[PDB]
Amino acid sequence: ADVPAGVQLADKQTLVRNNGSEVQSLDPHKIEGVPESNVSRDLFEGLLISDVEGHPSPGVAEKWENKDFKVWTFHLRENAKWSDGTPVTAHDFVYSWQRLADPNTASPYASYLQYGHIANIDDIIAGKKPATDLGVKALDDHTFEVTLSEPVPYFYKLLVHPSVSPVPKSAVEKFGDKWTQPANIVTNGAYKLKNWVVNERIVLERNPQYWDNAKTVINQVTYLPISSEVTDVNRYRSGEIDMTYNNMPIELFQKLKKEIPNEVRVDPYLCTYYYEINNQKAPFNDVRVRTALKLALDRDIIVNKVKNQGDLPAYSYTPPYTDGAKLVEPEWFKWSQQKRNEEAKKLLAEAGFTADKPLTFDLLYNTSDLHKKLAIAVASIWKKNLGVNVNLENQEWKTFLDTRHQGTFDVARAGWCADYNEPTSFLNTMLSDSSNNTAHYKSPAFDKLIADTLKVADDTQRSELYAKAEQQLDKDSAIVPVYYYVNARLVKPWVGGYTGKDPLDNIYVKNLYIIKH
Ligand SMILES: N[C@@H](CCCC[NH3+])C(=O)N[C@@H](CCCC[NH3+])C(=O)O
Ligand code: IUM
Ligand code: IUM
Ligand code: IUM
Ligand code: IUM
Ligand code: IUM
Ligand code: IUM
Ligand code: IUM
Repeated sequence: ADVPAGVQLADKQTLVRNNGSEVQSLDPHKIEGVPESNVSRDLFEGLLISDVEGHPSPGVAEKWENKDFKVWTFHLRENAKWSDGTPVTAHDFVYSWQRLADPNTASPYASYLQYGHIANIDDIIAGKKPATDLGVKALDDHTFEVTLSEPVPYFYKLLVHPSVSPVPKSAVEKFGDKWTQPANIVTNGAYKLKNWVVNERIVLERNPQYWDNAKTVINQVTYLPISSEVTDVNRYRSGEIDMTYNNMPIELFQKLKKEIPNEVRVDPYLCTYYYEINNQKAPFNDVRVRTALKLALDRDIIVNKVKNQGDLPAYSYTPPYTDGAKLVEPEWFKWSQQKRNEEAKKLLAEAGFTADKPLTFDLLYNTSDLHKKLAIAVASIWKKNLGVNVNLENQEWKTFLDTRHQGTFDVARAGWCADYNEPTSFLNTMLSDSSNNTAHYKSPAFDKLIADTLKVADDTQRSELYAKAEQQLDKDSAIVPVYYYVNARLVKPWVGGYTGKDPLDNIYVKNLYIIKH
């Protein structure tokens, strides 16, 4: 943290943040969501980290170089240490990326190594080669070298993600799946795990061995698992919570902006809200059915009438303001909603549905007041505009992600937030074989368009191919785009250090401080 001259600090430097739900895990190779990544950034530190404005910056690596965008060499700082006092070395990174790649780990982010194109990843994921064949090596204790199968100019931008953070081999091997318990865990970020009570709280405390510990100010941070956005706001205003989660309640948001405007933070955010269709299950394997659902949803009503928080109506998966995005707005987005409705009813009529034998299916969402209200509105709109019936179902966060990976569903609420600011952070998740692909979408034409983006050494061709890939996804109606997010949350006046400028929202509690009050 960089405390401004003249600022008076509180005697007690403690922070309480709401985290939306109970995390899937604290193991960097077993996580996939926002709540999980929020705690991971405080505990495990990879090669690079985001600074307070979101720029890729030095983490364990203090400097790095590349040869032809294919061989990347990272120089690790000599004083990087784990919470037990042992040095962080290049051997820790070799072990960790191999564990991520190994199919026996079954990481939801195994494909992150495919996105960065590390040598031999496809064969390792398929079981044809051992994980020790991965294109990474330690040249010495402080030098980590990565080899790619093709030139990737933006490779270093990927390295702030939790999936490529180091894990402690000795704890993993001795305790197996219990390595993350407080008595066994070892961490290398600014904080250490103090307490963990499932469905109550996660408490972290300063790690005195962290290399940049002299600049850390907050001594303790608590993360809570509150899924009701109303309850989060209530406990913030009562004084218990210093920072809410970034999901705001429809019941109170308008009033909050009038009552405490300076505490209501609303900033740009690279995420898309959509309804994920299970593309491999009838009758959702029929493009006429997917297209009807996509067109019949009224984005103006949802965005401006129901939520009214500043989100923008969506027509694509990748947000149009992503660095490198130059997307073409589909002609169906320009029509009236009436014209969209007629096209949708005609398509369902062609697919065999009638008044006596309508289309009926499930709409799954993760427990939340906001997602429930949005799903109710969508159900009503689809009933009125298209004559379809839906059954809403809620599931806890960890269970919800598992259901989507299994294909245990019909249609599901969904969000995707960028891991790095480049269109492939989104597009790579729709590749036929991606570990992040919960749409269960497989298109040879889509896969080829993305493969061609790193076969050219040019950005205009690259951006044009990304636009064509979005057109292919839209043509097939793989998903139902709803809105591009704004990042809305409440932050007390005494919490310093949060700029609102990072469009990925990669906060580190080591950068915050409590002003005397
Ligand atoms: N990109 C993921 C994490 C973003 C925080 C780290 N930058 C993300 O959006 N995860 C999703 C769940 C993934 C579902 C699989 N398709 C989320 O948190 O909703
Ligand atoms: O000194 U007093 O919260
Ligand atoms: O690396 U260039 O355009
Ligand atoms: O590698 U360039 O802007
Ligand atoms: O900031 U740019 O590619
Ligand atoms: O409808 U049903 O699974
Ligand atoms: O609090 U209510 O729906
Ligand atoms: O909490 U008083 O000064």
